[PDB]
Order: sequence, then C-alpha cells, then structure tokens
Amino acid sequence: PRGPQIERLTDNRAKVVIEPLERGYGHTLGNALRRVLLSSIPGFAITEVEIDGVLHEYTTVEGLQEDVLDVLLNLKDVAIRMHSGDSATLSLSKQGPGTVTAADIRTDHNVEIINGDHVICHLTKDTALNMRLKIERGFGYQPAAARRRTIGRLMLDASFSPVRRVAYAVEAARVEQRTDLDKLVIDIETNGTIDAEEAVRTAADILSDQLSVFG
Amino acid sequence: LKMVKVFLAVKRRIQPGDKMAGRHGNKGVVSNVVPVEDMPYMATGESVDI
Repeated sequence: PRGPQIERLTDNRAKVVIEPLERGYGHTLGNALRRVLLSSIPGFAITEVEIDGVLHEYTTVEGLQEDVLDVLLNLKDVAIRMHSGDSATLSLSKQGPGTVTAADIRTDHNVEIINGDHVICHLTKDTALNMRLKIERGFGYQPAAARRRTIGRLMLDASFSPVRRVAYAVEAARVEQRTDLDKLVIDIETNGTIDAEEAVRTAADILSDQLSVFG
Repeated sequence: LKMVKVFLAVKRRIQPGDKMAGRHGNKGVVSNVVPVEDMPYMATGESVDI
C-alpha cells in the first residue's frame, strides 16, 4: 500500500488519490468512506442566539430590512472553525446604513470565520444591533426540540455538515508486475471548515474504531 | 364581562404520514425519511432528494 496524495483544484474542493488496491477493495472502500463522510463527521454550527432589542422571532425590528427570522435562517450558512474548544460566545455590532457581512463580527483568537463576505441582513436606518450567539459542537444532526427559561433567548436548529457532497470513481492503474490494479479518486467538496485530507483521516479513524468490535 | 384572545404560532415540521402532491396530478403520502448517505447519487455527486 501507499499513502494518499491530494490535488488542490480549488481551495473549497479537493480530491485525494489512493493507489494501489487489490481486486474487490476499491468499490467497498469508496462506499464505506462516502458513508462515513456523509453519516457523522464532527463540526461546528450556530446555537441559541440572545438578541438585545428583539423580544421573539415574529416582531418588527426598527432599522433592519424586510425580515426578522430570515436573518436567523441566513445566519446558519456561516462556517465556524475552533481550536480546542466546544463553547464560545460571539457578538457583533454595527451602526448606520449599509449591509451586514459575516466578517463584521467580533471573533475570538481561536474562532475564525471562513467566507465572511456572505450577506446577513441590511440596515436602512441609524440604529444599533447586538446579537449574542453561541457555538456548540457534536455529531450527526439535532433539531431544536430534541436539544431543549429566559424569554429573550430564541432557539435555532443546529445542522452542521463540514462536507456537502462526496463522489468517487475507480479507474485502471498501470503496474508492470501484475495484470490490473484498482486506482480510485474521491471528490470531496467541503464548506470551508476542514481540509479534505484531515476529513479522510478522521473518517478512517472513525471506521477503524467502529471495526474494533470483532478483534 | 372580559374576553381575552391569545395568538399562538407553531412551526409544523415534515414527518412520515404527510400527504404531498404534485402539479401534474400525482397525489400520495410520504413514506420514510432516509439519511442522505443512503440515497442514490449521480456521477457528479448530487444526491437525489425525492
């Protein structure tokens, strides 16, 4: 066997190359890797947000344009990467006209915001905005009702997925002292959270600890 | 003497046992909620939802 290489076509989507494998290993290995990568990979997402001047998620906030709850819906698309942490509180502040981007928030030293140019809302009047939000981590996907007294705190569904789609296809290799070898590549499109090689390493570690029930 | 009215707001989720139809005239009920890793997928990587 040989260690996998990686080609970087795009900074958000990479691909790994695994070679060589015997007959009957490549299809089941790619299927198991796709199943583990799309089943449960731990990442970070948003949690319940404590908003200052908004009572509940159906009011009319002054200065902010055209929505209240759709700001909370569009705030789920941000990417959170943390180093040695599982709970962090962030808060943003903006005043005056202009749009509100994801990079305009006040982050921590370890908390880094990926693709911060994503739009959140729009401010049309000279007003303040302070939304204190939390970041939790876990595995799989948990809704708002399964996780959970202050009336000023609103719940929000946590749907973390560091990868979006994983595809793979086998091909024919070229080794002289044999007849055919199964060479395969794996397309991994991540949402700016974790690298594709580290995702492959964590998926292989999860499958190795899952295959320890027999030995 | 006194009459009060309280307005509630409930977000209805999607669950097995819900009737859902199309525009071409194919009415039916939903069956199961399968995870995305156990769904058919094309050569590009797009997973079929329905």
